[PDB]
Amino acid sequence: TIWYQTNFVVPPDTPTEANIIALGAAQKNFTLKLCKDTDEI
Amino acid sequence: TMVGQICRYYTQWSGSLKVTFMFTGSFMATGKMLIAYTPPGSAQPATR
Amino acid sequence: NIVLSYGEWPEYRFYTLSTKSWKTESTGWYWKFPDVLNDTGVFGQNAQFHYLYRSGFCMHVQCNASKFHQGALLVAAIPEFVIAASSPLYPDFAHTNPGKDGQEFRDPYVLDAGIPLSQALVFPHQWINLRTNNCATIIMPYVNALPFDSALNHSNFGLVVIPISPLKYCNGATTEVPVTLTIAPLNSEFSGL
Amino acid sequence: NIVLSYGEWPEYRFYTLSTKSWKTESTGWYWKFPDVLNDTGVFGQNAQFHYLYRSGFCMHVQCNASKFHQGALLVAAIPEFVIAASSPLYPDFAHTNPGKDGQEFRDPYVLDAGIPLSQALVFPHQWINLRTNNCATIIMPYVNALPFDSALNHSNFGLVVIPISPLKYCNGATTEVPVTLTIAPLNSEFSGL
Amino acid sequence: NIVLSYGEWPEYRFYTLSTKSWKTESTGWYWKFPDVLNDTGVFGQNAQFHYLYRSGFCMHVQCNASKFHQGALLVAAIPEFVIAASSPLYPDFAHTNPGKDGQEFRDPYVLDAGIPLSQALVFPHQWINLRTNNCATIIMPYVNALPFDSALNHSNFGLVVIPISPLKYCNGATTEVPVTLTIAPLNSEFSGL
Amino acid sequence: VNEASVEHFYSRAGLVGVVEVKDSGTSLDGYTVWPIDVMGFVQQRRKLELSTYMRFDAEFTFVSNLSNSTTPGMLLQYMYVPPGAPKPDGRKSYQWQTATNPSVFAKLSDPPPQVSVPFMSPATAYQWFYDGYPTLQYGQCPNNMMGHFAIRTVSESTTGKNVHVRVYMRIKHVRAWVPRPLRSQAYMVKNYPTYSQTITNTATDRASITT
Repeated sequence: TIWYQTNFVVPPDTPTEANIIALGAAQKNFTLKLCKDTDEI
Repeated sequence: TMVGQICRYYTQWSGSLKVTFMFTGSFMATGKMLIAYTPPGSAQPATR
Repeated sequence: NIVLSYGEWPEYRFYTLSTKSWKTESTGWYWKFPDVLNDTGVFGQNAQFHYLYRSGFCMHVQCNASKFHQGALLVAAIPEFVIAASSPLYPDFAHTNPGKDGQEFRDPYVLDAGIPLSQALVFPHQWINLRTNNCATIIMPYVNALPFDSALNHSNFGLVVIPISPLKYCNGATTEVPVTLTIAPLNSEFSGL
Repeated sequence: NIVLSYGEWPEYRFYTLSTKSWKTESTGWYWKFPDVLNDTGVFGQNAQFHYLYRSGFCMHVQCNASKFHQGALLVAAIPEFVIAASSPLYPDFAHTNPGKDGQEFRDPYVLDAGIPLSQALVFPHQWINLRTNNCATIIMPYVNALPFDSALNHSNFGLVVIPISPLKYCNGATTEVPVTLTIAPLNSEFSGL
Repeated sequence: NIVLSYGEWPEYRFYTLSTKSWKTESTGWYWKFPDVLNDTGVFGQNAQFHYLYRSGFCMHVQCNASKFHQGALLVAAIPEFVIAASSPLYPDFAHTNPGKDGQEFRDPYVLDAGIPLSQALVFPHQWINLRTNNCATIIMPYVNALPFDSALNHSNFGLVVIPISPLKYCNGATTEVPVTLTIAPLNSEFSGL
Repeated sequence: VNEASVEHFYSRAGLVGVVEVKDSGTSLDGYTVWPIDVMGFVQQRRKLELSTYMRFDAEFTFVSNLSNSTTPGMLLQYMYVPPGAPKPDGRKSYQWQTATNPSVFAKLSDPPPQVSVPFMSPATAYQWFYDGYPTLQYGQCPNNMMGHFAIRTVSESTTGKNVHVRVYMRIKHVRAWVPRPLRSQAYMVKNYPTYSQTITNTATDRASITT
């Protein structure tokens, strides 16, 4: 969960809305087991 | 994600994950955020 | 840089309190604490259950503002800070133990103690000058006449933040400037469960 | 810093292409090349006359914008990048060989390959985040199933620049942000004049 | 003397539960636990908050009776002890998690598992023979298929006390004999707060 | 150098209290009980409040005379009731005979009596600023009280003359701790900080900032 703390502070003549992109990945110790057929296709 | 597309080929995955955030706003903008994580058993927080 | 109150280290996790908005018209705040953490966290349950405690603190004030904002703050740590009740007598319990959300000064000039603010620089202090720096840090050792005392009854010191020079900005800038506080207990002890 | 595609150096002058204007509403571009340099320069005449060639590239994307502009770009180098023709079938030759002036994506989301853009980070890539940095650099070794191939027929890889987070500015700022590209052939070879 | 279950020490304070009265007509009791301590003490709050735990136990049954009383008890520790529901089907939740006050057997003969009580001596056990000795002590290592598991959902083992030979006394003696239980967690661990 | 020092800044004898036994008039009592208070006067209250904590020994001197300044020989008892002991009800009360209350018998014709009172507090040092409730009670620490002095003329019944006493205390072996500002606002109530609603300015006014 991402919470606003304080507030988004901007000078004059600066755009008031911004964005955040999130990047997920596995770690070094991640492992995969058995097998299956994807339901995506 | 790529990690979530290959996990659909297998039945069971186990391990630890990673998440990264990039703030895209202006160079002049200043603020602060709070990023929290909850264990699998607990319900999510209702207040910061 | 770090300010070490009275040259003593408090020898024998971080709690982020909610943010204050500093508007051009605001008169300042005081947190007066062992107390701020009594009702929050795992430190707050120790303070209820044990009958005696000894703890030092480390407290960090931080201010997020742009280069077009201007102003200044005085940040002081005052031991045995006692509130006075201005005549037309006793201060209410909301004023003498403000809680985790702090209290706002009625009279910033006398600090509600009757003592002048000009001389408040005799206590451990920092300046936040929005052009020079955004942060102030103070480490406070345990000062008391006794080796141990009670967490609920007695308040060792206050923390006081006065906007000495008012906040100004040109039209279009964000009206209020967030001021946030972070408290890490150092070297806390307890007894008498 | 420099990005070295697939950890290989392309072992066995600078061409500045015209500038693109990145407006708040633009959907991105792809140059898809051995090809961009076929019609320009002394490299472009070698590519016509010789019957086989092997070459690696080094390509540099740069973005001129102020501190009041904001946005982000993903810069990727994708081998064997094949264009698809959305139904209501074949892509036109303008789309499959855009030339030195590049082509603009119809669908930025699927990259017109049918593959998702979320996973385009599996290819060699950089980010241009207008607050962090203005430039991205990628060195691409020669990847092919064969040691040599034809310059006119076959395109080894594409270069793709997608504005992931749209461009925003306050009134009075320059409406478009110039995006320019620089290609230096590394370790090129030719045969069969 | 001490009984060490399965020859293992549980390597990786005392809780006194309320007293049971053993009357001549009573059929026995079972405490079935990680569970007895879930709702009591500081161990009981850890079991709520953490998502995984691993713990062994040491449990002590003691019986206060004179030299004119006679009787015998079998004291056993049975792993994965599962309750069955006798037909004219499922056991109620009061029976499958009796709590800190235990539950009283409906059928002492089959132990409500369908298995005979004659062969219950295959589990770690002690005898209390009121002429020979008043106490029984059992140390139980952690037995599970997994290294960690949940405290609320899963019950590692039960503790079962059956009065095999009924209590007899002459007129004037105290009618009931107090039976008390003491549990000390050994080598407990927790994770996932 | 040594003339400004915490040892030398709290030094010389000063007038703590002025009491009267006054048995002549409609008040026939012939005794008085005076609680030991160092802050009875506002100017010595302000100097002691430059420090939060202090630890010191006391020196008490009793200058006594009749109303016309004449000091005829007559016998007075100066007792000392330490903190936690009951105070005399009357001139003949049995609480003047208690062996644990130190007392001094000195005539009015003698030099002024003087005695020394050791540091009496359970805490390591007296604290003039206390924050929090000990048990109206806000900021009130019971540990500070030093006791009483009960004074009477030793007589069977009703001598008809009034005796005026002046008490001079001298701080000794003084140690001070964390410094504190000097009060700008005027005091109102005895025990508390409370100050009037009309804020008076520290620096005096001038016409304009130029001069």
